[PDB]
Amino acid sequence: CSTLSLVRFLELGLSVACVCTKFPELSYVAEGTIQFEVQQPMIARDGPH
Amino acid sequence: MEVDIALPTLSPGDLSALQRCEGRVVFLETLRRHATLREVALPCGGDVLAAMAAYRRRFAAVITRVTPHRMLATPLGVGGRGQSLVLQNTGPFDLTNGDHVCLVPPLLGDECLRLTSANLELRFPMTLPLAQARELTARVVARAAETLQLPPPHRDNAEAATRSLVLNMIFLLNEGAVILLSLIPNLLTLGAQDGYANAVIQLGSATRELGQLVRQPPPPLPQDHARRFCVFEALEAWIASASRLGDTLGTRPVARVCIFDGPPTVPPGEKAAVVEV
Amino acid sequence: MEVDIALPTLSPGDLSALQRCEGRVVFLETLRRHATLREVALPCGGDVLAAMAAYRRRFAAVITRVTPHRMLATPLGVGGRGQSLVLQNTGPFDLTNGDHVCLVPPLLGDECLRLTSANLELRFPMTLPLAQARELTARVVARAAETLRGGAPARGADVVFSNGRRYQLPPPHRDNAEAATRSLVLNMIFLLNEGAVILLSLIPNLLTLGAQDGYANAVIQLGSATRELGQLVRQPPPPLPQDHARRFCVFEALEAWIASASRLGDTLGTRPVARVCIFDGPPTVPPGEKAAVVEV
Amino acid sequence: KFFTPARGLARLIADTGAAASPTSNGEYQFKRPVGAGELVEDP
Amino acid sequence: MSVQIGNGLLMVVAPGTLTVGSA
Amino acid sequence: MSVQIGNGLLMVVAPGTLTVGSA
Amino acid sequence: RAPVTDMGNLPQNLFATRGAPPMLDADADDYLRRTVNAGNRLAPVPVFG
Amino acid sequence: RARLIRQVTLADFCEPQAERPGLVVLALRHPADLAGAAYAATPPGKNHRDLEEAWLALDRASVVSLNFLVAAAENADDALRAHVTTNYRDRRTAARLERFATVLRAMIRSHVFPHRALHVLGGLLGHVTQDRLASVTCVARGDQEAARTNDMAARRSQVHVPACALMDVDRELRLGGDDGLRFAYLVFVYTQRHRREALRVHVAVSRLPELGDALSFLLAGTRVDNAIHGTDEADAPAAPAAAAAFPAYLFNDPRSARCPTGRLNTPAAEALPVWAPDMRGRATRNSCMYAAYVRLGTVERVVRRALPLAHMERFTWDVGAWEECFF
Repeated sequence: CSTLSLVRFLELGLSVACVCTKFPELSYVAEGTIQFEVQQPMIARDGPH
Repeated sequence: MEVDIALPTLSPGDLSALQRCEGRVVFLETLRRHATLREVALPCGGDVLAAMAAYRRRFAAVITRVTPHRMLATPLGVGGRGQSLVLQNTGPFDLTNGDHVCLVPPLLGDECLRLTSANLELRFPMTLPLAQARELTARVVARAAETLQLPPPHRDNAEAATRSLVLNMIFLLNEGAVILLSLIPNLLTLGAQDGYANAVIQLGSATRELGQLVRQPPPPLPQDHARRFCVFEALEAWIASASRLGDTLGTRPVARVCIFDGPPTVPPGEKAAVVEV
Repeated sequence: MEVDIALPTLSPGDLSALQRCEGRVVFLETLRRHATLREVALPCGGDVLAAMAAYRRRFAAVITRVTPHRMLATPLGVGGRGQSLVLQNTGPFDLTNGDHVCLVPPLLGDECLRLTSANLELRFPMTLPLAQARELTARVVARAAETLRGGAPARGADVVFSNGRRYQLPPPHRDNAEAATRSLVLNMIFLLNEGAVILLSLIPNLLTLGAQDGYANAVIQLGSATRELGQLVRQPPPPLPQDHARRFCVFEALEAWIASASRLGDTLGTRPVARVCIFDGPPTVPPGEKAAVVEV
Repeated sequence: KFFTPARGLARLIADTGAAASPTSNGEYQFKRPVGAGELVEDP
Repeated sequence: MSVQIGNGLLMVVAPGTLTVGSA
Repeated sequence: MSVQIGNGLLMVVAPGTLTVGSA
Repeated sequence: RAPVTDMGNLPQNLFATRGAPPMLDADADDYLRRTVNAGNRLAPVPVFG
Repeated sequence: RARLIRQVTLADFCEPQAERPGLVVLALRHPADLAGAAYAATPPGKNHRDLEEAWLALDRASVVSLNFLVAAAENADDALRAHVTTNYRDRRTAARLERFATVLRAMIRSHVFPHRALHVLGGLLGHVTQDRLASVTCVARGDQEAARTNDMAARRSQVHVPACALMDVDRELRLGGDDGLRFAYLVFVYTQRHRREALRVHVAVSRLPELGDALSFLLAGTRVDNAIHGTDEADAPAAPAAAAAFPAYLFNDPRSARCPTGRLNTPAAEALPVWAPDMRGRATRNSCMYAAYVRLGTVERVVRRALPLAHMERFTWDVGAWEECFF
């Protein structure tokens, strides 16, 4: 009789891709979001500009 | 769910007599959890056809316990398909295992549970085997239609019975029906060649007296008799409308008697287990 | 409420043919916890009308796991909470999800299971959807009535459509289809004939009325309130001195016909026994497979 | 997809690679099934 | 590592008898 | 004559939560 | 990896569509239906659906 | 507890994300056998392939929400049409509703009635959808709120019926009764006038276990104008021959011509009277069909509250068989 070969996602090197995290009351949540704020460095142009 | 039919004060000389009612059914009018005894009540005997017409618009319920204060019950069929209960035979015939039961009004009257204290009396309807209540109802409606151990008819609501019968009988006449009628001679000549066929046709079959009196020519082909066929339509109408003929005249079956350990048959006036259907 | 059946010593191999019949119904007699195989068995070629009459004097029961010793069975009618149970479909054409099923004998070419060594045979009735069950018997009795009068051979009416495909309706009298179904055909055609002629005797001038107004007027006035000419039904002539050879009281024939029509209509099924409620499976089950059904 | 005339260019570049295949696998190039569709890439 | 939450399920299906008798 | 072996079944379906989470 | 679908030829049969009004000589329509479907893998079947 | 049904299908007619749970769904027959049975079922005189065409004009898809079907009938309040049109996500939807209307109107014309084409399931509660492919789940027995929806805002549900179609009976018929436990019936109303016909839907509640005479009186005008205009397009012959009068005077005649069995081919028996029952074009039963109903279950209460709706109260699903209403 054979045996299973259990695999865990963590020991797989692929895990570095995603930041897994637990969220017990996930079933209570409607459409969640996240935010972002970015600036842009600016060059001090001259003369005919 | 359980119906609670409250009782007024009764005579101790009659409360005890009413305690002898543990398997008889009663006919409510609405299914509220509470009710009163003054409500479920019918006068003395009369107009058996009126009564059986009354036993179709009002769903029934069987009583289970009679305490000096309340009287429980159980709605016969409102959602139940196997709700096992008990009810006693109160008809003239016996009942064996398996066969369905039907409720028919009390015949000849004189079976009225008189309650002089509450001044109100009841008529617990009897329970018959199906195939025999069929004969009873058929006989009653035939004798009622005759009016253009027997109670006299009324001629007032008997016309409702005659109408309900003649409507279903008339709607049997389809253009294919005459195609099936065009073989009465061809049927009779087959009946006399085999014993089973001859036994199928009865003696006063009222058609065997037609096969020797009248002749009919070949039947004219109906309109567009080259696409469809009327024999099959006729026979489907027949079976679909005959599978419920007795129901719209008599009373639908409500329960079938089952017995696990007791003797096969139950004699009259004895409680019997039953499952509702 | 489960019951087993005692199995006699049949053979190797044949026991396997039986275990491959693990979902079909068999009709017990009395709900007792011990019944034998010899009890639940009928001649495998018999009168379909008598079989239909027997199918009501008994309790249905579906066969659960079979084992060399016994085979359990669950009855249908009695019970509580409507516990589900697997049921093997044995109808000609398949049935889909959510439709009422009914029991009829093997009307067409029979398929008996025959145990050689035990010397007993079993009958397993078909399981049809309600509508088509009402329809197939009409189809076969129409075929018998057509071959009765020697008319045109066939117009291709021996086909039934159901869920895409179309069934062939095998030719009659292959095994005994002509014989097993004869009494039914006769009892039906004779009864319709009788009812029609009684009607016509009770009201004389029906057919001779207006084929587009008078007939319609009679029907609409009957269905509505009770004008009915008053007594539209004409008083039939009084009968003979009741001992003659030609006495004919139409009303006794009327009561006899009401009785016979009712008693026939009872022994026709047309009352659902279960209701398929498949879940976690194909929405349609082909013939010869097992569907999870819920008893009504 | 050449005659129907049905913002940001980055959306166009990203869409290529997320397209649903408009073809079945029934050994004949048929209309896409209503069930599902594997992801294909096309320029 | 084998005993009683399916042997859980298993014993005490017990405190359910009505599954009422009433429609 | 009505209470708890189907009201048996009924209450304590309770001691079954894993129905494990693992294949 | 290998080409999954054939690179062969398979002429499209337009007679598999709907939405074109028929030719007013039914005989000519049937003659076309007969001369085009005779030898095309894309010939339809007279099935209902 | 209650037991459920799951049926994967196409997002054609019932669209379980567009409506919230708690509304009855119907199962639609495979159309092939309908189109076939027409060939033998449409009456004389009428067309015998028009249902074929009507179906082909609408091109498996199996379920149909009552909320959708009620819109494609005569009776409807235009608010619900607007809701179905602008609230369903789906493409080409109004056109499909129109085609479905034409389908049902063809069905009644061809005497294959839709009640023989729509079995009724319970009220849906859940669904998972791919792109244009759904798997609805509805109750089948027991009471509705024994279920468990994955909404997490309202775990349990109720039963919602478009109040435009809900026709009460008792308060209508004035039985003087008192509201207790009442049944629930889904009824169809046919009307037959060639090329000018329609279908009316209703949802009826009452204490009446047997509809029968109740609908026969409720729909009196429909039965009246259906029995007379129904035989149309059928060639009836000229005035019926006097030989059609079935002779009754001859039953208990002691002296009359008689013939024993076994001599009926062409003997010297020509002296028997002729009688030709001749029925060609009169009103058959399928000609006088006007309504059909089917029992749904039992109900406590109905309250109206919002598009108008009608919330049920403690609905217990118990589906019954279909019923004809012709007499």
